Amino acid sequence: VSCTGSKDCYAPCRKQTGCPNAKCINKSCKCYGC
Repeated sequence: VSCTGSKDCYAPCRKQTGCPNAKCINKSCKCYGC
């Protein structure tokens, strides 16, 4: 699920669980919360 930035990863982050902040890779997104 290739993303671009944290802000990009915020939408899936949220959708999934709702992490405080997120980390992103141009391969996939990374959540915290979860």
